[PDB]
Amino acid sequence: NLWVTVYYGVPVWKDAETTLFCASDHNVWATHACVPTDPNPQEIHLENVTEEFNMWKNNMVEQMHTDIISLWDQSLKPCVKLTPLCVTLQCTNVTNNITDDMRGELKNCSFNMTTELRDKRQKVHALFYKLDIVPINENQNTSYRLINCNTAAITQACPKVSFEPIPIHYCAPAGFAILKCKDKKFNGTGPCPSVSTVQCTHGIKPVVSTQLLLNGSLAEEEVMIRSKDIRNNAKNILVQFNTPVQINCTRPNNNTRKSIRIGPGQWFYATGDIIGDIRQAHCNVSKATWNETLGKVVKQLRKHFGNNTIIRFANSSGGDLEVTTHSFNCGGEFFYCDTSGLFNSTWISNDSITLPCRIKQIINMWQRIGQAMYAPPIQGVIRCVSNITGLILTRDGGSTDSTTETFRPSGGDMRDNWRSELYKYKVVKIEPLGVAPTRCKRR
Amino acid sequence: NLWVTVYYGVPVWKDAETTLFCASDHNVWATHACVPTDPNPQEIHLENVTEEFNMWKNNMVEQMHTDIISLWDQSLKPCVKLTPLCVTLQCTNVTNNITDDMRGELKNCSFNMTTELRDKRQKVHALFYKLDIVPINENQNTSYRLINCNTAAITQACPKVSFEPIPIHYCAPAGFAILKCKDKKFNGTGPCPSVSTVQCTHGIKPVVSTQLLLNGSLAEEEVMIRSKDIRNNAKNILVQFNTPVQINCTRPNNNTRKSIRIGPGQWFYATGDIIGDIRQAHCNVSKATWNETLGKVVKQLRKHFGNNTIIRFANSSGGDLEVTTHSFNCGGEFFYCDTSGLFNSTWISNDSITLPCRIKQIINMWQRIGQAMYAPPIQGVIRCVSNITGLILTRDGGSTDSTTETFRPSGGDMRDNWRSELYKYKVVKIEPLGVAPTRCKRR
Amino acid sequence: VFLGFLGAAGSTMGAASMTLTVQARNLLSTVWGIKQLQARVLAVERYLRDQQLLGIWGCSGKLICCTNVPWNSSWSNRNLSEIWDNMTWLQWDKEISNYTQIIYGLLEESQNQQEKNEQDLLALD
Amino acid sequence: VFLGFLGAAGSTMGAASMTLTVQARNLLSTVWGIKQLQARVLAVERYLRDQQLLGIWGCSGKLICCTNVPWNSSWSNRNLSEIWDNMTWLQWDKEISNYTQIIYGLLEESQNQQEKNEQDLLALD
Amino acid sequence: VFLGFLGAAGSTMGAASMTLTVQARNLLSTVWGIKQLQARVLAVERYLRDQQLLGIWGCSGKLICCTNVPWNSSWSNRNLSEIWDNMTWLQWDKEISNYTQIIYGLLEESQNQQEKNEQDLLALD
Amino acid sequence: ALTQPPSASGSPGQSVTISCTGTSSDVGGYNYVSWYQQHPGKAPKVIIYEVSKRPSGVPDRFSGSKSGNTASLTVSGLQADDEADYYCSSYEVFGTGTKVTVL
Ligand SMILES: *[C@@H]1O[C@H](CO)[C@@H](O[C@@H]2O[C@H](CO)[C@@H](O[C@@H]3O[C@H](CO)[C@@H](O)[C@H](O[C@H]4O[C@H](CO)[C@@H](O)[C@H](O)[C@@H]4O)[C@@H]3O)[C@H](O)[C@H]2NC(C)=O)[C@H](O)[C@H]1NC(C)=O
Ligand SMILES: *[C@@H]1O[C@H](CO)[C@@H](O[C@@H]2O[C@H](CO)[C@@H](O[C@@H]3O[C@H](CO)[C@@H](O)[C@H](O[C@H]4O[C@H](CO)[C@@H](O)[C@H](O)[C@@H]4O)[C@@H]3O)[C@H](O)[C@H]2NC(C)=O)[C@H](O)[C@H]1NC(C)=O
Ligand SMILES: *[C@@H]1O[C@H](CO)[C@@H](O[C@@H]2O[C@H](CO)[C@@H](O)[C@H](O)[C@H]2NC(C)=O)[C@H](O)[C@H]1NC(C)=O
Ligand SMILES: *[C@@H]1O[C@H](CO)[C@@H](O[C@@H]2O[C@H](CO)[C@@H](O)[C@H](O)[C@H]2NC(C)=O)[C@H](O)[C@H]1NC(C)=O
Ligand SMILES: *[C@@H]1O[C@H](CO)[C@@H](O)[C@H](O)[C@H]1NC(C)=O
Ligand SMILES: *[C@@H]1O[C@H](CO)[C@@H](O)[C@H](O)[C@H]1NC(C)=O
Ligand SMILES: *[C@@H]1O[C@H](CO)[C@@H](O)[C@H](O)[C@H]1NC(C)=O
Ligand SMILES: *[C@@H]1O[C@H](CO)[C@@H](O)[C@H](O)[C@H]1NC(C)=O
Ligand SMILES: *[C@@H]1O[C@H](CO)[C@@H](O)[C@H](O)[C@H]1NC(C)=O
Ligand SMILES: *[C@@H]1O[C@H](CO)[C@@H](O)[C@H](O)[C@H]1NC(C)=O
Ligand SMILES: *[C@@H]1O[C@H](CO)[C@@H](O)[C@H](O)[C@H]1NC(C)=O
Ligand SMILES: *[C@@H]1O[C@H](CO)[C@@H](O)[C@H](O)[C@H]1NC(C)=O
Ligand SMILES: *[C@@H]1O[C@H](CO)[C@@H](O)[C@H](O)[C@H]1NC(C)=O
Ligand SMILES: *[C@@H]1O[C@H](CO)[C@@H](O)[C@H](O)[C@H]1NC(C)=O
Ligand SMILES: *[C@@H]1O[C@H](CO)[C@@H](O)[C@H](O)[C@H]1NC(C)=O
Ligand SMILES: *[C@@H]1O[C@H](CO)[C@@H](O)[C@H](O)[C@H]1NC(C)=O
Ligand SMILES: *[C@@H]1O[C@H](CO)[C@@H](O)[C@H](O)[C@H]1NC(C)=O
Ligand SMILES: *[C@@H]1O[C@H](CO)[C@@H](O)[C@H](O)[C@H]1NC(C)=O
Ligand SMILES: *[C@@H]1O[C@H](CO)[C@@H](O)[C@H](O)[C@H]1NC(C)=O
Ligand SMILES: *[C@@H]1O[C@H](CO)[C@@H](O)[C@H](O)[C@H]1NC(C)=O
Ligand SMILES: *[C@@H]1O[C@H](CO)[C@@H](O)[C@H](O)[C@H]1NC(C)=O
Ligand SMILES: *[C@@H]1O[C@H](CO)[C@@H](O)[C@H](O)[C@H]1NC(C)=O
Ligand SMILES: *[C@@H]1O[C@H](CO)[C@@H](O)[C@H](O)[C@H]1NC(C)=O
Ligand SMILES: *[C@@H]1O[C@H](CO)[C@@H](O)[C@H](O)[C@H]1NC(C)=O
Ligand SMILES: *[C@@H]1O[C@H](CO)[C@@H](O)[C@H](O)[C@H]1NC(C)=O
Ligand SMILES: *[C@@H]1O[C@H](CO)[C@@H](O)[C@H](O)[C@H]1NC(C)=O
Ligand SMILES: *[C@@H]1O[C@H](CO)[C@@H](O)[C@H](O)[C@H]1NC(C)=O
Ligand SMILES: *[C@@H]1O[C@H](CO)[C@@H](O)[C@H](O)[C@H]1NC(C)=O
Ligand SMILES: *[C@@H]1O[C@H](CO)[C@@H](O)[C@H](O)[C@H]1NC(C)=O
Ligand SMILES: *[C@@H]1O[C@H](CO)[C@@H](O)[C@H](O)[C@H]1NC(C)=O
Ligand SMILES: *[C@@H]1O[C@H](CO)[C@@H](O)[C@H](O)[C@H]1NC(C)=O
Ligand SMILES: *[C@@H]1O[C@H](CO)[C@@H](O)[C@H](O)[C@H]1NC(C)=O
Ligand SMILES: *[C@@H]1O[C@H](CO)[C@@H](O)[C@H](O)[C@H]1NC(C)=O
Ligand SMILES: *[C@@H]1O[C@H](CO)[C@@H](O)[C@H](O)[C@H]1NC(C)=O
Ligand SMILES: *[C@@H]1O[C@H](CO)[C@@H](O)[C@H](O)[C@H]1NC(C)=O
Ligand SMILES: *[C@@H]1O[C@H](CO)[C@@H](O)[C@H](O)[C@H]1NC(C)=O
Repeated sequence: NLWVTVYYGVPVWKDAETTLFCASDHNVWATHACVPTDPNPQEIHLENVTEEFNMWKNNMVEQMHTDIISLWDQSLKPCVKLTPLCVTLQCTNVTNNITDDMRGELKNCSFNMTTELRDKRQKVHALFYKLDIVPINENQNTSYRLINCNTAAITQACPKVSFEPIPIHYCAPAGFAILKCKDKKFNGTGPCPSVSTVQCTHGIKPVVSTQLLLNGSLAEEEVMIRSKDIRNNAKNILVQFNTPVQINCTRPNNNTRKSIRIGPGQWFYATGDIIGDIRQAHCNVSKATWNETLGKVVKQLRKHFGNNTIIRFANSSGGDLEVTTHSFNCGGEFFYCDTSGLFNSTWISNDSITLPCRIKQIINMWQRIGQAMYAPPIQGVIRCVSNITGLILTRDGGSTDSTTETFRPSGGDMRDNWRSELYKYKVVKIEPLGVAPTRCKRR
Repeated sequence: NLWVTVYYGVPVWKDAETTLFCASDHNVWATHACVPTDPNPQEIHLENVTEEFNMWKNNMVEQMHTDIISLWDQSLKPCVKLTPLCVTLQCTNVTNNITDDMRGELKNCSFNMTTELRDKRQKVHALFYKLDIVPINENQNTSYRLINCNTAAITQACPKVSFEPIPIHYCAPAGFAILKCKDKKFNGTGPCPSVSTVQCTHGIKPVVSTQLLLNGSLAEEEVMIRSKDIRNNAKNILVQFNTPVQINCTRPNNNTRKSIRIGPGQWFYATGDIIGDIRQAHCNVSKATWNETLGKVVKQLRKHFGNNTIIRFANSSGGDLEVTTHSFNCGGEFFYCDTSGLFNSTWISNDSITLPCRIKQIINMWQRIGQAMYAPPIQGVIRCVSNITGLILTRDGGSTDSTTETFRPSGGDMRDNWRSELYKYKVVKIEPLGVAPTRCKRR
Repeated sequence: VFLGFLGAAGSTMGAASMTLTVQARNLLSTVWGIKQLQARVLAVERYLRDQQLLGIWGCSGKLICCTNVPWNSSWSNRNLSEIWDNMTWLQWDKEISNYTQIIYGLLEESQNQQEKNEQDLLALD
Repeated sequence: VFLGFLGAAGSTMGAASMTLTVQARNLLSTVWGIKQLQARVLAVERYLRDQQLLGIWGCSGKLICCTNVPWNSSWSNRNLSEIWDNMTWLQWDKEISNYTQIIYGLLEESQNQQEKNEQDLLALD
Repeated sequence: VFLGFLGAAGSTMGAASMTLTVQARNLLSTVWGIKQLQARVLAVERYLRDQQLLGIWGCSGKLICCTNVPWNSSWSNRNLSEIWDNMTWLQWDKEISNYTQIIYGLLEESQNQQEKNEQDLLALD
Repeated sequence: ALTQPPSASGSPGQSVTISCTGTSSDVGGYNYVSWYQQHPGKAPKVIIYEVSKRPSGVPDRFSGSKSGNTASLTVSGLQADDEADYYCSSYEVFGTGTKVTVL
């Protein structure tokens, strides 16, 4: 009656994990190696298809994490190494007019540096931040060392390599496809009844930050609360805003870049001095916009924790500076901003905010071992305007009051940041070969 | 009436750019990585085929340029670095019997060098050329430094890697073909009515030189004048000879190689001393052969500039030493020869020449940044016999006398040298699939 | 080429069997210059393996291929209207994942090699 | 293998259609150990793509393949003697570059998929 | 897949010709991430070259293919019983290594291209 | 060697035409003839390149052609920001210069 008929080109797929390649329109993320993008990339809507999606088991996040770390190492490899800088520093307090906010944050350190000739040395002086300098001994000898000299080698970032995130697209190789959930109220996990296939993901900027998601995607209609297990306080809550909150971060000090020849063709870039006054770096956010955004976040959290539960926001309970502050890179400078005024509110069911920011010039990105980076100073004054598009929050566990929930900023694992952009994308492999009964028999 | 018939294997091609691989029969150009060549390589003449050729848009020249630079860097990577040599040198004039030609070109410099033990130093002395040594200060302190110490790190070339150019062949991958113009009066650009297909190019020696093309291919019948735009004085004129001019270059000094241990397993090779007298390196060319060759070049230039225009040859008007002199590598030594006597003549339409040569031991090949090479001395006396097979000339623009044209040597961009060998080769891609009308219909 | 890819993924198997060329044409195309190359190589192998299957079966060069393997009701008792008119290929592949290798073995072993040997013997009559 | 390659490039299309195997056999074969490998991989993909075209058409395994697509005089009004006896393949490819993708679409869409479906329906009579 | 591979290497050619799919399925799949990749690429090229041979002959998609080339007693005077019943494929390949390229040329040149041209001319009657 | 009129004149709304005449023969050397506009006080800017091509961002008003030895620009749509010095160039030669006066 019925006979096996073989079909090739069947629109069937399986869950898969593969190596997705790159498409992009002197950069950290290479960009030359990454394939050029194609205009008007095709998007095809799959009608009558419901596909399960898990953001919390998406291998695109792990691949992006590995790729960004590897690209960072590759960018750092050919740049000037600053191993000679591990010498005794003689540091005094800056003698210019310094605001109380900054009195003791910046030190003027003198040291004996090498030159292009191995038999000569030079006496030089550089300005260093207090979060990069360690007292050599407890006694008041005024002799100090760089923070990394005991644990890690330090490499200077190439001044010609910009730290501005640029959008990148992750593309499937032939035989694989990227499925995009188009549901606008998608909680991250579960069936998606509105699916499309794409050649590549949208333009994702690999912005590195903690506690606030910057320059990301916005929720289409409502604030989205996504968590792998909302009952598990060990997992982070990703909040995606439906409206951005504008944050204006500045390093007010006018800055100079002093070039010191430390080898035959190696230059070290020191801060040198500040023209004009010395003022603390800081970020401004609108008070009303932030307050309405927090009201919306609370409204969405009550859908998981109860209509009558008190929602409290408080500052980070602990961790390193990268996770107790809002850390980010803008303008080439690394800011560590105190968000204690962003999360300082109790919400019962019934102007601008200025965040002080500290600067470091010695950065250990991620948590690698034995490798640090010196950030060269940027000349001039840095002014930065960014969109806050989401939060990474942790719920306080072990509560002794069941009528109140407390949420604190978290971060430090960038897979939670890049999972906030890749949450809607899934990689599948195509199974074009299939069999089915028909009435056709081979002669 | 007529039906579409599909043919596979159609002898049709398109212009293409691909990565051509290598074929060759302790070398700078690797040679081990390069595939071994095949005896009696097939050459097929394409009859009734006229193919357009452009030498001035040939991607084989750009690929060869990139490949030679990359091979040079790869050869230099595992060799001894001479960064410790950037120390103060105490240099005096050589005390042997020195000819007036060489009085002050060679200096005897003493310095404190490192040893295999980090707590010991040695007092050593080496002979250095004047074109490699810079006064540290304007005052007569007799303290000098190597020329590169301020701008670039220096690496010693491995003494076991010969600098003799060997022929290499560029071969197309499958699906691509190399077309060779066999016209013997081909001006470089335009249709070629005599075409062949080859597996690989002929044996091309990547000889690095300026102003004179050495050990190249000869024109079959007449001297060939090739220029991208003969009316554009910003473009170089490549002259291909139909007869070679023999040039005999020598470094008369007998030389020794002194080995100094600078690290646990690192050796630095110094000149040390000269046995016998000290005489200037130089090149000899036959006066009559050069004069007839220039007569032929003038005869060919008049075909572009007029039968009654005066053709004048004069020395280089400016640039660095690599382009104001005839630079070349022979015997392992780098010669910079003064060609002011080769191009010193006015030609109206109506013995030997000795070119002094200077030597450098510190070479910056091409124009890379932050990388120089020390050339170790070659023991003995270097005697070199080469064929001059062409010229790179530039026409003087802005002339105020329209009855005379002035040509000067140029060079420094090696793509003009390797374009003098690849001018007759083109890379195409095969399009084996095609459609045509026939009377055959599918049943 | 990409346009229309997987568009009939949610369509019925009959409707989705008229777009086989759209999926077929989308199967074929510094450590990042190696990994991407590996991906390209991987795609080729997958394509060749599927083509190899089609060649060990009597299906080389075809997108729709009829065979001499009888359908077994153990594999599926559904009618033709409940497979081609009221069902998608993803649902069918989920049910028949369990039986795929039995059908593949029957396709490989009995029918094609016995047919090929019978043509070898008919051609010498 | 190389011997005779592209020899009929300047020959007439009729004369040059008897050497198709010579071109067909020449399509298939330290950063320099990667780039060359990439070139090898590239060649494979090109070959497979052309073979894929021949498979989506009813031309798998053939160097000369007859089809059911009528020729259109808009594509070319030249006689057969002015194509096969008085013309080369390079000239023909230069003229018909403009129309290649229309012919390819007609080859792909109407004729092969309708023929394949008609064989699917004749085989069940 | 591997199971049974080369098992009939010591069997007679007749007995060993019924296991062709077992060998056919086993032909297709930090410098060590490049060299292994090269090996994978190498395998593909070898497979494609053999498939290309089968395509230039009239044998595309077949494991047993009958042709129009007459056997020459110069190549081998042995009977059929002394080849298929009393002989292995390794012994046969050792004897006929000497003549393989003549048979391959006859397969490539006369029979397939003349047959293909004759089908090109029969199809227009 | 590229003579040009000493001055040209137009009225707002109409068009002007500047001519460049070359002493040398044709000899196919006039393929690359560019034009420059030098607003008094600044550095010249390029209005036409290769006889009748326009740099991106240059208004369609400026348009030149060629005839044998001669080669001309046509400023069609003369405004009041056209009081500059217009120079014809063939490689290194520059024109003699035409001062276009607006009326
Ligand atoms: C979120 O997105 C916003 C908008 O894209 C982004 O702010 C932008 O940052 C870039 C880089 O910091 C700014 O561009 C710079 O602007 C200054 C202004 O003077 C220029 O001097 C800079 O050029 C110098 O530096 C470059 C290297 O950084 C060199 O290549 C160049 O030659 C110069 O030396 C550079 O153009 C841009 O202006 C802002 N945009 C706004 C609207 O403020 C923000 O950083 C993103 N946020 C995060 C956290 O990444
Ligand atoms: C143009 O072509 C000519 C002809 O090929 C070429 O001249 C040749 O150069 C090579 C290399 O300089 C010469 O070979 C050398 O000859 C000396 C003679 O004593 C030998 O000592 C050399 O061997 C030593 O050095 C080698 C490394 O260079 C070591 O491997 C070896 O163990 C020895 O230490 C070496 O054989 C050759 O003799 C000349 N030929 C002639 C005819 O003069 C010329 O250089 C080319 N021109 C250019 C500009 O490249
Ligand atoms: C940091 O300290 C250095 C000295 O270690 C200061 O440099 C001196 O500044 C005075 C200012 O009057 C000059 O007169 C001296 O000539 C400078 N000395 C040298 C060696 O350059 C420097 O100004 C200090 N900078 C800051 C910001 O406090
Ligand atoms: C270069 O200078 C060194 C000394 O700096 C010379 O070496 C000395 O040469 C004299 C020659 O009579 C010897 O007596 C000494 O013993 C040598 N001294 C050392 C430390 O070796 C060297 O000869 C000079 N060379 C040239 C070419 O001028
Ligand atoms: C210098 O600054 C430090 C802050 O690090 C402060 O404690 C100290 O008292 C200051 N010393 C002076 C002004 O002598
Ligand atoms: C630099 O070296 C000198 C000796 O040469 C020493 O007296 C001085 O204290 C050193 N400077 C610093 C800042 O350590
Ligand atoms: C998403 O909904 C699923 C059930 O469909 C549930 O397991 C998961 O916790 C939800 N996530 C959130 C953040 O509510
Ligand atoms: C910073 O100082 C430099 C000194 O030359 C000055 O030109 C520049 O305008 C200053 N920048 C700011 C933002 O004050
Ligand atoms: C932030 O707000 C304060 C409020 O006093 C204002 O003075 C300051 O200029 C603002 N900073 C920026 C960068 O807009
Ligand atoms: C941030 O700067 C923009 C201008 O760039 C301004 O309109 C906005 O009000 C500022 N926001 C805050 C919170 O100060
Ligand atoms: C913040 O918004 C809430 C709405 O829930 C409102 O009660 C409160 O007054 C607002 N506060 C400010 C400072 O705007
Ligand atoms: C959080 O705020 C408290 C005051 O409520 C303060 O003592 C603590 O240091 C702050 N923590 C951080 C990480 O800023
Ligand atoms: C936090 O809020 C309290 C009032 O509840 C206020 O006194 C305090 O200044 C705030 N802290 C910060 C760091 O903004
Ligand atoms: C912030 O968001 C608005 C609205 O989505 C957008 O127009 C703007 O470009 C965004 N800003 C940045 C810096 O990405
Ligand atoms: C040494 O040689 C230099 C040439 O560099 C010359 O000018 C100088 O007079 C010489 N000095 C002597 C012989 O004292
Ligand atoms: C070598 O070092 C000694 C001190 O150990 C010094 O006196 C001498 O001048 C140095 N020599 C040179 C050539 O610089
Ligand atoms: C070659 O001839 C072409 C015209 O066919 C011409 O454009 C080109 O300038 C000529 N080259 C030389 C050097 O005469
Ligand atoms: C150079 O000197 C050495 C010293 O041993 C001698 O053997 C050699 O023959 C000399 N060479 C020449 C070319 O004079
Ligand atoms: C070059 O010519 C001169 C002429 O005096 C001669 O002495 C010298 O030996 C020649 N050099 C060579 C290398 O043949
Ligand atoms: C160059 O040397 C050869 C022998 O190698 C000799 O025959 C020839 O005459 C020399 N040429 C010149 C120009 O001295
Ligand atoms: C060079 O050759 C020309 C031929 O044009 C001749 O006039 C001249 O006398 C020759 N000169 C020498 C030195 O041989
Ligand atoms: C060229 O020759 C002139 C003499 O005519 C001389 O002054 C000039 O220095 C020479 N230039 C070069 C680069 O040899
Ligand atoms: C150049 O030629 C002139 C004669 O015109 C002669 O005096 C002079 O010596 C020559 N120069 C060179 C460097 O050969
Ligand atoms: C120079 O040219 C002649 C004739 O072409 C040739 O025999 C000889 O080998 C060439 N010499 C070199 C060193 O290449
Ligand atoms: C989806 O199903 C509807 C019926 O519910 C049908 O009309 C439509 O064509 C289907 N879509 C596709 C792409 O087959
Ligand atoms: C169908 O499958 C069963 C096992 O599931 C088997 O026993 C039976 O023989 C099969 N029927 C046919 C007709 O092949
Ligand atoms: C076959 O068709 C009938 C029609 O009434 C339907 O109800 C039944 O479910 C189908 N049977 C199977 C086994 O799919
Ligand atoms: C095949 O078995 C699996 C469990 O091993 C089951 O999920 C699947 O549905 C079975 N096949 C059918 C047709 O039910
Ligand atoms: C080239 O054309 C001639 C006629 O002009 C013809 O005889 C010859 O066979 C053709 N060559 C080829 C290779 O077809
Ligand atoms: C031929 O092509 C034209 C467009 O160029 C089209 O309108 C016409 O219908 C075509 N004819 C046939 C018979 O397909
Ligand atoms: C067809 O053949 C005739 C024979 O006279 C020829 O003149 C004509 O050009 C050809 N027509 C076309 C359209 O090729
Ligand atoms: C196709 O169009 C191009 C211009 O777009 C033209 O060169 C070509 O010759 C056209 N086709 C025909 C048959 O003329
Ligand atoms: C090996 O040979 C024996 C006879 O000697 C035969 O029975 C047996 O089947 C053969 N083995 C294989 C694997 O064919
Ligand atoms: C068989 O081969 C011989 C050469 O070994 C040849 O001469 C003979 O013609 C061939 N016979 C046939 C029938 O092809
Ligand atoms: C053919 O078969 C006979 C049967 O007796 C056998 O003896 C003979 O050796 C065989 N001949 C050949 C040539 O294999
Ligand atoms: C083919 O020739 C080789 C020697 O070249 C020989 O070993 C082989 O056995 C020959 N063929 C036959 C059938 O004997």
